[PDB]
Amino acid sequence: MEPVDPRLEPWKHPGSQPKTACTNCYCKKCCFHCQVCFITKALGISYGR
Amino acid sequence: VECPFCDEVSKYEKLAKIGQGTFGEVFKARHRKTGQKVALKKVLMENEKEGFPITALREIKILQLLKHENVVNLIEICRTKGSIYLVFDFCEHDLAGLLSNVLVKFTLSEIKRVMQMLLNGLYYIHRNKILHRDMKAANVLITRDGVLKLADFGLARAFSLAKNSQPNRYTNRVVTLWYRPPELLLGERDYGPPIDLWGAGCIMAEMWTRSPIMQGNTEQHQLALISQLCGSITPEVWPNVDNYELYEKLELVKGQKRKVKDRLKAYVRDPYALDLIDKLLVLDPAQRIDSDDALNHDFFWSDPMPSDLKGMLSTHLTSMFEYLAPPRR
Amino acid sequence: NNNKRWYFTREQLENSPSRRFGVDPDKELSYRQQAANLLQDMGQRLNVSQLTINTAIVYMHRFYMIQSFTQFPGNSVAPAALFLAAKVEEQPKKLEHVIKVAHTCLHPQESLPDTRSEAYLQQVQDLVILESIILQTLGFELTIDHPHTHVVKCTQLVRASKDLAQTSYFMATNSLHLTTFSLQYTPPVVACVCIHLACKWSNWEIPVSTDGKHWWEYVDATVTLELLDELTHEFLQILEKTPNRLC
Ligand SMILES: [Zn+2]
Ligand SMILES: [Zn+2]
Repeated sequence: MEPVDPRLEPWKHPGSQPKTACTNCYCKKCCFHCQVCFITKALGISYGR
Repeated sequence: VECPFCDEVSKYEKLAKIGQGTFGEVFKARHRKTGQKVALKKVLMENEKEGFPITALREIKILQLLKHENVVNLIEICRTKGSIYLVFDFCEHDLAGLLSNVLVKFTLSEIKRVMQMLLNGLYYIHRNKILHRDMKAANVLITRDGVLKLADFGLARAFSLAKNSQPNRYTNRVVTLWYRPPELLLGERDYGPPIDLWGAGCIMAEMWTRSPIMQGNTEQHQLALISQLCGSITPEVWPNVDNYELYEKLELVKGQKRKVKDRLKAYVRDPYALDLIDKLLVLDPAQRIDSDDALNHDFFWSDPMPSDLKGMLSTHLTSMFEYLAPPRR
Repeated sequence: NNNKRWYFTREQLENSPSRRFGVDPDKELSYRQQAANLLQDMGQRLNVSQLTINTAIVYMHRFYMIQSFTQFPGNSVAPAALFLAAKVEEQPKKLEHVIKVAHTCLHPQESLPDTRSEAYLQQVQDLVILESIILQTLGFELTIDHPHTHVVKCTQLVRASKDLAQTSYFMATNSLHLTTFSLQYTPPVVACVCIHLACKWSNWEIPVSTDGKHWWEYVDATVTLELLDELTHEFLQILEKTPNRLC
């Protein structure tokens, strides 16, 4: 969701963990908190049952 | 379980073990249909926890990336329905073995060709951002046809071309002791292509001496011999060597003068050859010569010129009587 | 074909290994998307880079062009692919770390089995095992090229707005998550699709370089506008087929 400089060697790449916890809220903003919130909240995709 | 892209090693017929490693570590073999000579190298996994060794994955990834006349060629990766085998084009000789066998003869010209291929191989891998990290005579193969191949990338890794920003922190304990450059013995973790050229320097010396020139028993001892041969390690010849943590906490002779050319004098003889070795065995990595310049050094462009290795290869014989019998009546 | 080994026709994507085991097309596609979500979830938990998650997703998509979701549940394979990917992209996570995160995700209720219990040691083994099967299934082809690389290079080249730059990058990720474009088109082409799409949402029409080529010609030489419109239409259909679209 956030651009990463491609030229960086793999080990120099930042972690993907979001700066803040993932709330359970559903709003244009919390639905785009991170890739996970977007995929699960806004698109309703989930791996569990 | 379908596995269309990793064939069973059954396609090759094992012919013999190569060297004296472990049970089934390295095998000479042939493709059952083409007869293609190969070497099978088993991915060792005695230590099992972190699954498939990141060390093996690095080797594979690097081997698949590097394709050049002077680098070992990985054909494919096979399996035994369990072990995993890296399959390589087979090379008949390793440099360590050819040099130990003092019955084999090297003309100055052939030595030139050997070093040329080696330096060309190092250029290629460094250009592709790979550090070998295990240079030594045994990891330099020579084929029956006379082509040298850098081998054993089992401890290689990729490095960053960063003249720019932050300091890289790479694994410090790398390279066999006898071939380890000073910077590493001093704790350096932001090293680069120079650690390999130091090794190319140690190997070059052996082309004449016929055995490793600095056989340290320990890291402290290894540093001792480098000081004894290259000159004490001071901030005078290596600016800022001071900052190394271990610079202080390490026994380090202070009055040593560089004796590189004198000590090898008796062995080498040709001045160009001694000059290149001298430039390859420079303490400060930033001042050590690189593969590119080394290749354009007068050594390779002055009579006698590089020649093929047909001659040297003829002195390698088939047994005791051929080696020991005079040539006549 | 070695460079073509992991690219498939619309027909082959149809006659997939899972299909031969009675798995319906759209069902397989959700499985992929579910596997990708898991990979992304554990990935962020472990704080592995996005590069690691992206590579893990391609390992997943390729795995399933050979093996079936039947014989290999996406929820099993995911942990393993991610373990392998973290190693490959030089940000390895210990095997126990991954097993923990995986359990937390697939079993938020239950609690970690004793790291001494049979059951535990058991799975630690199954993960190792799966890893080997993935490696063998992928024929040990570990180096992956992702759209992301060509996207940033292009947006910088055309001086895209920070926002268009981010949207494009974001769509590259979604392309791995929601589509199988990684199994059909080369990363450069996919990068173009993600920009073209981002450009439509911002009604931005990248100027044609002085008497010459169009912006995408600076990313891939085979790409045509015809292709970009089609794939973009397709990416939009796929988005319209996800679950929720049917402080
Ligand atoms: Zn979130
Ligand atoms: Zn909210």
